[PDB]
Parts: sequence; C-alpha cells; structure tokens
Amino acid sequence: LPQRSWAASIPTSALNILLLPSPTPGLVPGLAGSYLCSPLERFL
Amino acid sequence: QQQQDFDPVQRYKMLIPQLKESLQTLMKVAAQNLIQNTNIDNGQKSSDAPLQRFDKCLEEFYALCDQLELCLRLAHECLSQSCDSAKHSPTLVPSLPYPQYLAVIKAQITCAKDIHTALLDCANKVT
Amino acid sequence: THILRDCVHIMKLELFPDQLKWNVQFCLTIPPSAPPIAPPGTPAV
Amino acid sequence: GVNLEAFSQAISAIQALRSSVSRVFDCLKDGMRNKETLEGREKAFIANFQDNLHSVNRDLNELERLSNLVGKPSENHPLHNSGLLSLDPYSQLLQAYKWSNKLQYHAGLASGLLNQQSLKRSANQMTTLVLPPQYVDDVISRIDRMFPEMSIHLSRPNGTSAMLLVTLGKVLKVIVVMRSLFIDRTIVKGYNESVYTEDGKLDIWSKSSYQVFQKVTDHATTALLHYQLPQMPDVVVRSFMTWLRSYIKLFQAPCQRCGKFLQDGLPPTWRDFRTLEA
Repeated sequence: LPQRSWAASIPTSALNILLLPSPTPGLVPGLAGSYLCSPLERFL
Repeated sequence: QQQQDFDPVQRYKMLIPQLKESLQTLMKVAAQNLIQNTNIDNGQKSSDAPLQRFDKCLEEFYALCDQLELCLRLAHECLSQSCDSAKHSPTLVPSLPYPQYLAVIKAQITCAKDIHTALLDCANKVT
Repeated sequence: THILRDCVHIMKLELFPDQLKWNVQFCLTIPPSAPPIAPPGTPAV
Repeated sequence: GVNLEAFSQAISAIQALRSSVSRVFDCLKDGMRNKETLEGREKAFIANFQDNLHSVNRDLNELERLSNLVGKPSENHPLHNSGLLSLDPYSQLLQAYKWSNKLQYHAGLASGLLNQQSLKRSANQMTTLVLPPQYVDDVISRIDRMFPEMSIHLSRPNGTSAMLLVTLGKVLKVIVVMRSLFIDRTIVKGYNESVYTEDGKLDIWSKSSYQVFQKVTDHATTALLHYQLPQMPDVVVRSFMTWLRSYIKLFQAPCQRCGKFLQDGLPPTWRDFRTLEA
C-alpha cells in the first residue's frame, strides 16, 4: 500500500513470463530489432 | 565499471589471502561467542567483550567467495571461447577482410541450420 | 537543425513512409569501414 | 596451451570451498544424537575441518597453472562485435560453435559404443573389396608420411601389388609387400641386414635376420592377420602404423626383468611389456 526503499524477500508462471526472452520489448511499436529481448535483460 | 585489467589470474591470487584471513577471523569470533555463551549459561559475569555479531562477517565471507567464484567462471568462459574459436575459426584480426569473415560465419551458420533441419526431419520421419 | 537530418533519416529508415529505399542507416559507433587505427570504444564526434 | 581446461577443475575446487564450510556448520547444527560407542563424533567434526585444508590445496593448484599466455588477446572471438549495429539483430554461430563440438563429443561416445556391433551377418546382402585404382596406394602412403619423424618409402618393382619399406630411429627397417589394399606378408630386419634399397641388384627379400627380429616379424604378421577389418582399409593401415610406432624406444621392461630373453615385445593392447608371457 505504501512504498519503501529496501527489498526483503518478495514472493512470486510469473518467472516463465519474465524469462524466455520475447521479441517484443514491452510496447514494441515495431521500429526495428530482430532480437528476442528478455524483460529482466532490458530492465538491467 | 571495475577496470581490473581483465586479467583473472593475479586477481584470484591476490584475493586468496582475503579468504584465508576472513576464515581465520570468522573462526576466531565464533570461538569467542562460544566461550561467551558457555560462560553465560553456567559461569558468571565474565564475558564482557563486545565482538562482531558473526552475521555480517560470515555473510561477507560468503560474498567474497561469491565474487571470486563469478570471476573464475568468467575466466573459464573466456578461455573456453578462445579455445573453440582457435579450434574452429581461422586467424584474421587486423589474412581475410572482415566482410569475408562475416560471410563465412553466416555460411557456416546456415550450414549448421541445414544440418539441424535435416536431423529434425529425420526425427519426425522416425516418429 | 544539424541533428534533424540524421533524425529524419533514421525515422524514414525505421518507418519507410510514403540508397533508393535500401539499407541506409548508421546511428551507432565504431564502424568496420573506418580507417583502421584501433578497435574503438565510443567514437561519437 | 590446453592447460586452460585444468582451470575448470579449479572451478569445482572453489565450489567445495563453499560446500566445505557449510558441511562444517551443518555438523554444528546438531549435537550428539546417541554416540553410545565412543566420542569420535566430535573428532568427526574436526574431520570436516580437515577437508578445509583442501582450500589451501587450491592455492597450491596455481603453482602448476599459468604456463604461458597466447598472443592476440580475445582470440579473434569478439571481432564480430566490432561490427556496426547492422550486424547485431549473430551469437547463434557461437552457440553452434559449441553445438558442433557437442556433436563430435556425442559421436565421441556414440562411435565408442558403436564398438559393440550387432551385425549378425555381413554377406548375402549385396563388392570388389580390392581397390581398383592404383592411386589409393599413394594416398595411403601420403597419409602415413603425414606422421612426423617416421619416414616411409615405396617403389613396387614386382607389379600390381604394393611394396614398401619404412625406417625408424634405429636401423630396424620394415619391408611390407602386400596386396592392393590391406597389409600382409611383411618382414623386419636390422642394421643393413636387409639393405632393401639395392640389395644385390634390387629390393631383395632374403627372408632372414640374426634370430632377434624374427619374433617381432611374426608378431607383426599376426597383427596384420588380426586387424583385417571388413572395410576401411585406411583405418587398418593407420592402426598398423600406430602399432609399428610402439617400438621406437625398446627401453622399458615391466612385469619381468630385462634378462628373460633376447628382447621383449608384444603390444597389441597398446602397451608393450615382457614377451613370452601372453
């Protein structure tokens, strides 16, 4: 409900979606890029 | 950004004594806490010496072990890549032009893909 | 309007609106056809 | 060199460096369940502590390591990265670089397990096992000469069949007169006793030696009559050459003393030892 500044054991199919890089970096309007970009990859 | 000359050998060598001394320190503080609690349960007010909580020290020992492990894994990846590149790729680093090298790489990739497709069709026909 | 030329070029390359519609786009750095001196790290300007 | 693979083992080493200390504290996670026999359980603790010494051994492992570094750093691998953004959608090739290796490695096992064959029959399923062209002989000769420090020569003055001679570090040359494809009916001598360059008038036979290499000649004949695989004559002659190579030393003398007889040799098991014992 509120926010914080520390990370303490957050819990989580979610991993599967977060992994196996998709070729659509979120919005992906379709400009360019023929590379499977992972959400964690693009986040880092 | 680390800028450690990318050479893992002397890094690991110079980092070994850190592991040694950290293990020494953690064993020491563990023995201190042990004698403390063994004087607590049955002795008297003797153990009056604020030492390390043994959490931070052990965890940073694990962390340095982790860093050395990841460095060694990077070193292994690098050497393995060098090995297979030497074993299955000629030496052309400015006698063939870069476009020729790229074309050769693409042709080899296409041949590997063809081999893969042939094996997949074989597995399909088998099933 | 100095960056505007390359901006419109990259936009037309990415969108193809309505090298003669061929591959003409270079916004990156360290090209292979550059004068060989040393492997570049970040040649911008 | 190839010492880099040793670092791989070092990897596992430092892995234990973690596990070890865990195995320490796990051992301290609980006390004596029920000894009832002795107090070596506590010593058992120190036992795990002993394995920590292994970590120090890791530091020692670096003494044998670090032979030398190779020139041209990065080994031409990231040269593709130097390309523009156009080249970056190329890692796939590198993957195949491993994959192909795995392929070979897979065959390295597969072919190995192919050794146990199941061919209940080999005929009545069809030809011309004798090699027609008189050029495959030269091919086999070149393949054999590709081996270093072991020179091979051939003249074939008899006719269609193959005739050749081979020399080694000593003067124990071997003369092999065989058919078109596979090696058979050879002989060996030593110190110009054959002199099969211009012996008398040509590459003579002379079927003789001073009762020293005769056993070696018989053993080589046996090896030729035994290694006659149904196909792949190149493999056969390569195996024959490898077998011949095993006498380049004649120094050791295991499973006996160096006084049993004139000499000692019978390595069909890829290892020579005292003869007259197998």
